[PDB]
Amino acid sequence: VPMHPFVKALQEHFTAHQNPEKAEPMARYMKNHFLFLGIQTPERRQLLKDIIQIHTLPDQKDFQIIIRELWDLPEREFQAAALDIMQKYKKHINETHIPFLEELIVTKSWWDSVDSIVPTFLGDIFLKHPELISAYIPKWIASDNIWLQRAAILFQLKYKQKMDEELLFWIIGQLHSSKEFFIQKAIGWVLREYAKTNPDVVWEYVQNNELAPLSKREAIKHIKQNY
DNA sequence: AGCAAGGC
DNA sequence: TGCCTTTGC
Ligand SMILES: COc1c(O)c2c(c3cc(C(=O)N4CCc5c4c(O)c(OC)c4[nH]c(C(=O)N6C[C@@H](Cn7cnc(N)c8ncnc7-8)c7c6cc(O)c6[nH]cc(C)c76)cc54)[nH]c13)CCN2C(N)=O
Ligand SMILES: [Ca+2]
Ligand SMILES: [Ca+2]
Repeated sequence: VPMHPFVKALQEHFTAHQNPEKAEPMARYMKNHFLFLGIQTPERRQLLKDIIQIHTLPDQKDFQIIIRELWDLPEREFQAAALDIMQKYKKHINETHIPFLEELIVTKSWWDSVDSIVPTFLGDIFLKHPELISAYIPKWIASDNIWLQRAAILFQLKYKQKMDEELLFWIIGQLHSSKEFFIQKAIGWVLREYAKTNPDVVWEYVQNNELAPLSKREAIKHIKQNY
């Protein structure tokens, strides 16, 4: 049972606004891994602010506590709300939080949570602390947890000109032989995105290094006309 | 705004 | 394969 007053309040307010007809297609979209209340993102964020303005954003001492309690509730809107709350504490998230973010990645895992945790929060941490990459990324690749492997691929997604090209291509080479849908997809995604910045090096990489066909097609889909 | 980014 | 729905840029 949740015991933090903010979480109890958010649970009551969200639950009061559930829509079972809406919850069904929302849950099916996430392959029925999760129950849903049936609250889509615009309403969900207004209902969150309803609770924040009563209680005030909780002291930062509680932020992990609050996110963990929301992560433990069954309906997916509580994890989506938890991510919205993390965005409000961005300032206080730093390298000491990497293990916490790891736990979130591997608990109630799916693309909707992992893709929100990794490029923003881990991306920012490793930009400030790039000497720490080697303590996490190799371990994530070797874990055969597909969401930590996707995290290794995607933490640089939004780096643009900050991209560590040699590291990106090494990570991709370690994972190119994965059968996994979400790994083949992530490789295609990061290569297509980085090609917006550095197309020539993505072209050369894809022409000289093995990739699954889905990944290769995605990587080059907006630059192949130039070569 | 109106363009862009899983599901099937 | 490429269009759909919802969410993000
Ligand atoms: C080529 O360059 C670009 C441009 O060039 C250019 C623009 C852009 C903008 C981008 C660009 O990139 N954006 C934009 C859109 C987006 C990015 C992005 O980064 C992301 O990652 C950080 C994005 N993450 C998501 C995402 O989380 N989604 C989305 C949704 C799931 N969904 C639905 N329908 C689809 N078709 C999907 N496809 C993949 N997911 C899909 C969904 C979630 C999350 C959830 O919890 C969901 N719960 C239920 C649903 C349905 C659901 C969206 C997203 N790039 C651009 C704007 C103008 N412009 C111009 N003028 O030129
Ligand atoms: Ca392996
Ligand atoms: Ca797609």
